[PDB]
Amino acid sequence: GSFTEGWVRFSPGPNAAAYLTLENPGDLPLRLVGARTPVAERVELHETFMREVEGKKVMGMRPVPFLEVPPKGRVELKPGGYHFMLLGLKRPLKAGEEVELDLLFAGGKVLKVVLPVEAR
Ligand SMILES: [Cu+]
Repeated sequence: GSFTEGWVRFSPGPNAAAYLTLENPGDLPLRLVGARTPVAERVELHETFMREVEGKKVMGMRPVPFLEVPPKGRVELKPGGYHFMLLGLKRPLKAGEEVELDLLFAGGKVLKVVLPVEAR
């Protein structure tokens, strides 16, 4: 509580990406394995990283099976790394809009967030 928040990324095209702050209020660990949203057909769960090829340093991205958050702790889907990919959007979405995410937590759980959309 503070921020604790996120934003969905601008795109008028077929796909987008989403960044957000995961926080665990429980005494047991939470584990984010999936998601949902009213502005996609697929969600996918991704990482992002720095990488070397030929001694020349670039960035890259991959899908991943889940994220972990320890009890009383927090971890963001940060723009310098982990994020959802949203594909098959239902608003062509843009700076100053408004979007839900649903976050599928391991063993019978879910969290809902509401995020703004940003040209970020
Ligand atoms: Cu991605």
